[PDB]
Amino acid sequence: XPKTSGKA
Amino acid sequence: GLVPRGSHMTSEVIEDEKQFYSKAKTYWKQIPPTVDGMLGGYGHISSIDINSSRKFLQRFLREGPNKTGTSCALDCGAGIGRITKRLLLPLFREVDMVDITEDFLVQAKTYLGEEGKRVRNYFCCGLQDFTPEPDSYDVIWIQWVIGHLTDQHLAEFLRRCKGSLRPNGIIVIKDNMAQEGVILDDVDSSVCRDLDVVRRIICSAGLSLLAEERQENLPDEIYHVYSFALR
Ligand SMILES: Nc1ncnc2c1ncn2[C@@H]1O[C@H](CSCC[C@H](N)C(=O)O)[C@@H](O)[C@H]1O
Repeated sequence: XPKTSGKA
Repeated sequence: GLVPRGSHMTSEVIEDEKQFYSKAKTYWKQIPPTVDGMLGGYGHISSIDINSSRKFLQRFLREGPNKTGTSCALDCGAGIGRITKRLLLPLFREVDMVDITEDFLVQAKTYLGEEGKRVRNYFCCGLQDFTPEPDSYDVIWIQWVIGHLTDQHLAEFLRRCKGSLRPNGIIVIKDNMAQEGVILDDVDSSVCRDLDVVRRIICSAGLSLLAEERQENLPDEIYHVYSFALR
């Protein structure tokens, strides 16, 4: 699924 | 030293291939058979996704002297049929679905309703073990699932897909792309690859790029999403 790329 | 700034292939991030696949299968068994389940909490952007996909795909179906046909499409990693319902069934006379999770294919019969009678085959199979029939599909749609295959399996699967295309047929990959490298999600047991890695795999399958488009209007916090049309 679409999902967070997390911390920058 | 030997440790690079980042990884650029799945063999650098996958410790044990058998466990990579078995953990992923277990993960999906535990997900509710709903649109929000398919989209990992992003059910609210399903329409944004579908509408862009339709515009992307319609160019191949409606334009040019060598139009892509509308006889048969294959939905890969189809889940309950979110894409089959709103994108593919309204455009193709017949659709087949393939997914590793049988309970999603079972739910699909309910989810797809009356129009679901035009879903012909419900293949329960991992893509890594699946051979789409030669000369059979106008469009093979692969969305939000490529991260579940190793590089070797993905390359070979795409090669098998190529042989499955009917004249003027296309494969579409629509999936998460990492800004850089190859990133492991150890919760769902999948990877996210950057554009270069994906381009390399496409090339290795003997496929040519017809279009490449970044999905607009998605949530700010998520990986970028790209569509590739191939044949
Ligand atoms: N190795 C594999 N082979 C085939 N399907 C797989 C797979 N690993 C995970 N899947 C399936 O991939 C799907 C990801 S959820 C996305 C579903 C659909 N593509 C959509 O966008 O709505 C799940 O249905 C899961 O069962």
